[PDB]
Amino acid sequence: MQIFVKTLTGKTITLEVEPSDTIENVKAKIQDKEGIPPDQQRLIFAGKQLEDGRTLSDYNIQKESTLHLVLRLRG
Amino acid sequence: PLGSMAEGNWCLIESDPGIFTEMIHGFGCTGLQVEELVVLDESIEHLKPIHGFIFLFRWLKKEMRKEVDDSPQTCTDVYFSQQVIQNACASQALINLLLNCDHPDVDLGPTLKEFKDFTYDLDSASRGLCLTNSEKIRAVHNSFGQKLDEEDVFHFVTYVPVNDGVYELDGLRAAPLRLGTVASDGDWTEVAIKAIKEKIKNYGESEVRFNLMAVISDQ
Ligand SMILES: *NC[C@H](*)CC(=O)OC
Ligand code: NA
Repeated sequence: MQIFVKTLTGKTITLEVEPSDTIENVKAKIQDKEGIPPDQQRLIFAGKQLEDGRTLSDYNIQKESTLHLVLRLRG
Repeated sequence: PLGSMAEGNWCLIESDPGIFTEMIHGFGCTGLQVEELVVLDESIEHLKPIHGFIFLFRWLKKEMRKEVDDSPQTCTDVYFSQQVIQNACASQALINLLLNCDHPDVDLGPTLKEFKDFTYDLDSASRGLCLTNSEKIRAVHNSFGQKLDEEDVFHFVTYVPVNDGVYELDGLRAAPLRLGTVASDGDWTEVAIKAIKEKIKNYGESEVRFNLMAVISDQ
């Protein structure tokens, strides 16, 4: 299924995922597209920061859901 | 040359609003918290009054060629400390923000108050060395924890309104950058958000490594 991950600057990253994918698997896919390591990523759905060991379905994330990605970068 | 007298190492700080909140408290200041903007133009009426923004971006050498203001208000109105070492940027950005607050919800606390009182009439570069060598400030900073030339360093800067102007406080510079005049009935945040969008145009549409936070009254 497709999900959309939006960013601060308005970019949209589309991902092909399974409902049983973990958050960590999702972060890995984003690293494949965008080159950001999972440790620098926080994913947000409905205002909740999503934890690595849980699955999309635990969060009620469905076909064509939209999430946001915020960055945790050491400055 | 001033960096030669800088003592101790400073860690890098993750762009996390919980951490910047705890740093404000660790410095002794009360009344404020830090909230992350998830999208650059998201609705922020519920955040107001916003006391300042903290913006993180990957520093590009073209920043050196930025044209800056020669406005008199930059000299007369704004507190500014210039960095003497690179890794202090998170604390330097935050203290540049806080030392420009005058607001009934803000209490700097005795540490930052006396620091401001001591450094207020010093040159910005000396203000910076004083910050860098403060064991109290360095301790708080490090408890939460790279060549510019290679453009792989993430930098923290601060946006703050002072009087009728809005300022970008970037501690690599020798002075604040006055971005423009707000109001009398305008919204200062629009001037800051415009500047942040202008900086973002320095990059390709495939740069996504940014973070934006608002320093707001605690809730
Ligand atoms: N992230 C530590 C501070 C970085 C810096 O000063 O970049 C210019
Ligand atoms: Na106050």
